[PDB]
Amino acid sequence: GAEGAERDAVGALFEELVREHRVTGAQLSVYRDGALSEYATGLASVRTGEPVTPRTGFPFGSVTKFLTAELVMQFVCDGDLDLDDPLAGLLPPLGTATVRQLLSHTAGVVDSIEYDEMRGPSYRRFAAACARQPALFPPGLAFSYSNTGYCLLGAVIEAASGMDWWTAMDSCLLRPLGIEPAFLHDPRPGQGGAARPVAEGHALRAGGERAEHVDHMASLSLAAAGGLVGSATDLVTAARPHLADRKTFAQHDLLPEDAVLAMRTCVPDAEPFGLADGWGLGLMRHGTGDGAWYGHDGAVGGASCNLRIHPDRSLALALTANSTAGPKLWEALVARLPEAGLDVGHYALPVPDSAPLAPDAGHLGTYANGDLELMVTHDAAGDLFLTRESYSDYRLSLHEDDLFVARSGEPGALPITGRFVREHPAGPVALLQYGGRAMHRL
Repeated sequence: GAEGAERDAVGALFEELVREHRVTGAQLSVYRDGALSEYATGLASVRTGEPVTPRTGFPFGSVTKFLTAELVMQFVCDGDLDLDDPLAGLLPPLGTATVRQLLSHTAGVVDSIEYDEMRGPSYRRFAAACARQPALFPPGLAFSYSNTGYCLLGAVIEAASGMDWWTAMDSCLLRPLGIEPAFLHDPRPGQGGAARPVAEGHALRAGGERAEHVDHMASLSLAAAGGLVGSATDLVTAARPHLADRKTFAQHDLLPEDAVLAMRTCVPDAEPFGLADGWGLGLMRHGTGDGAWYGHDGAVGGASCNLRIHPDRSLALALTANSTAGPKLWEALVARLPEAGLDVGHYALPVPDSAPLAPDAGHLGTYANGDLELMVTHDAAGDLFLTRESYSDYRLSLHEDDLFVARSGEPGALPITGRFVREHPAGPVALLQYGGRAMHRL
């Protein structure tokens, strides 16, 4: 009756919005009321004419972290891996951080580290290279999103099992779920056979009439953080053990209820400022109570991927898209899906109520996350600026609750809403965070 009307409205909504934003191809899968809806449209490649099917694999991007987290949590439940063990005992400063902190981006690892020197399936040499990198702050003091943190989780999985991250991801999680494994880069010889049909990425070029193929360079070492390739339906399947009705899922034993709850349980006193309201083990949270949704986002080149889970309503939905318009399709989907009862949570940055504070000349300094750096400066008039290697200076407004807004001097650049973080109420500024990354005051 009325459920059938809703699935029709969703597919009809998905079709309208894919065309309206001219997405090359997309998949939307919704699990709701115990059953699955699978929508798929458009082109896997514009060059090829090949259509998108539910089999077509899309790059998950950073959505890969939810499966890596799921993989890590499996080893914990078999007792093969300790969520609070220090990394030093697992693989010869960063040695005092924990798997639990890595999962939650609270380990103080920088976001990106050059290891284009990796060639095989082992993450062992990569583990060492992280060690020769200054931490952001001591493990546990603040949220900072880190692809490298999850690449270290690949080394952990490899030392905990005796298999490389690819082999373990395949044999321990993808295979029992029914997911055909595919990767941005697979360094193993492996076996042969027909490869899984994959979607290419696309972006509108100047004067172009439709989005065209775009090449993405993705380093091999990012694999455990972003290298998985699969379908909307695959992501919904991996979400199945997280839902209230998980006893109806035949493979619920694959991820026990206690692990599901842990992945969902957010770290206290470490808000992912500028990305979500909370972060758990491989899931972020948008919203707070009955309105709290969990998931993950990702984008590689001209492709995007979004996953969203509401455990209590036993609802999961995933979107894959293979053009740069994917993100606006996700946004329009979030705003319009309410007209079929699917009110996915939103996250908006705070907008400050108050007037700008007096420019504090103790905020001056250089802040850094790995290679990326920002400078808080002032001019001769004593006004605060944010400088950035190849960008116009931003005007820096300081606000209450240690918030700040940086307005760019070039209108095609985005402004930056972030906050400062102190280690102690009486202490000086030690951190700037925005977009869920921290930057260390040097």
